[PDB]
Amino acid sequence: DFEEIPEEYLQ
Amino acid sequence: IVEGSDAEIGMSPWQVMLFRKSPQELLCGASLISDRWVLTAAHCLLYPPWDKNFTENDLLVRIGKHSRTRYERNIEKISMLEKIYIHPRYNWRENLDRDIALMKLKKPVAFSDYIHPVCLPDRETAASLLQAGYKGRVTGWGNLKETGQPSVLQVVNLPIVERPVCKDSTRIRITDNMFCAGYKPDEGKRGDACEGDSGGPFVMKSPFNNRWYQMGIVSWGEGCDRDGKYGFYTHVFRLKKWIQKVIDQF
Amino acid sequence: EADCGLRPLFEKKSLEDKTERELLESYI
Ligand SMILES: *[C@@H]1O[C@H](CO)[C@@H](O)[C@H](O)[C@H]1NC(C)=O
Ligand code: NA
Ligand code: NA
Repeated sequence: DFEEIPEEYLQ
Repeated sequence: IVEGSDAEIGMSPWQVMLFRKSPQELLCGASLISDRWVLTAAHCLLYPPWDKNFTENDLLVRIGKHSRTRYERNIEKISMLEKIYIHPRYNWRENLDRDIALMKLKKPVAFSDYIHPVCLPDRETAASLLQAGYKGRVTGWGNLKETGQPSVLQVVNLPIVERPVCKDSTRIRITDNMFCAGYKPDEGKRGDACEGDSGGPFVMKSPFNNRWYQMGIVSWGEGCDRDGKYGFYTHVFRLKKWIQKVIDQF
Repeated sequence: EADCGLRPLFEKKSLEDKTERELLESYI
């Protein structure tokens, strides 16, 4: 149930 | 955390969430000890019995958080890991002896009202405060009961327990690198860490200098908040020479 | 860190949290 985090941190 | 309460804003500004990238989920607690170093339990990163062996690129750390699941825009900061260091004598085979690890961040985190490091104890603070009956504080986003999950960070204060009582509560071999905490059945009050709280801090506020020190790391237990059982914590001071060696060398 | 363990919203403002006194009372 986690809110998506900004994509910049997953790059 | 079982039988705890919601944390106040900024109450535990050294709290860190270890977060898996894919799938996106909470892995563990952790703590901030400087602008570039995070302390956690080794079993949060390496536990071969469960096929757990994370690499740096598998993980993120989220610092400054209060809400468990929300992305706390303008408050939390998310950091990538440069390197993991697991204690070389961490005993994952038997009893989680020396359950400690460090994570170096790729870039320093900016401190704020919500992000601030905890102190690590010196010998004298440890000797003075690690006494049966003295209470510390455990924080985490783990389960609210053994067998759900909290909206925000949870906090519980728990007393350190006499070593013979710790030993007599379990069949697992206890070592000097561990201490246990929790209320006894006859004390009435309750509380414990639980699954998901692993790696988070057990802190004490020194009455000498009014600073918070991390004395323990949530390590292991048998169930959560069971009568006659106690939570076990890595004895941070006993492993501090290794912490300092790592930070000094890397 | 020189400033470790002093929380911006508590110790740095001389504000106490709701349960820290429970810890102090245990340090006998
Ligand atoms: C954990 O994984 C690394 C590979 O990144 C490997 O070198 C190491 O031996 C593994 N440890 C164990 C105990 O399996
Ligand atoms: Na025993
Ligand atoms: Na118990």
